[PDB]
Amino acid sequence: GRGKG
Amino acid sequence: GYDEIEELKSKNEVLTNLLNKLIAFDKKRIFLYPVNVQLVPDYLNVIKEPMDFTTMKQKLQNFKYKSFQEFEKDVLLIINNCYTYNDPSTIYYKFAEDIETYYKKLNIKIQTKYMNIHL
Ligand SMILES: [Cl-]
Ligand SMILES: [Cl-]
Repeated sequence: GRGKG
Repeated sequence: GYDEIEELKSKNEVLTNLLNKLIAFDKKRIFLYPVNVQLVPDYLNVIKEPMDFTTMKQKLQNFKYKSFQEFEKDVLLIINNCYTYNDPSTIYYKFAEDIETYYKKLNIKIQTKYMNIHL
């Protein structure tokens, strides 16, 4: 995944 | 018949109390609603079965859970989705670990209280 924060 | 819907209702009450404890433990509401695809556009390209507590409340009101195991599958789906998408350095990954710890502390007694409805 790319990431949230 | 009456006896069967009564059983299903009393079992749902046990599953609901457990989901409410999981929602309460999730103070930041990380898992309450589906992950927002407008904030995380690649989320669903990685997560093939998104799950969240509000979806579980809808399955409950529709009496979709017919065994404790079907409920547990969804709790552990939320947790393992969080481990799959997020890097282990993030607050998300730590919160999943924390709710997995909380869930594992509760499920034995709740699972027994569920089987005891149809004892
Ligand atoms: Cl929290
Ligand atoms: Cl973070």
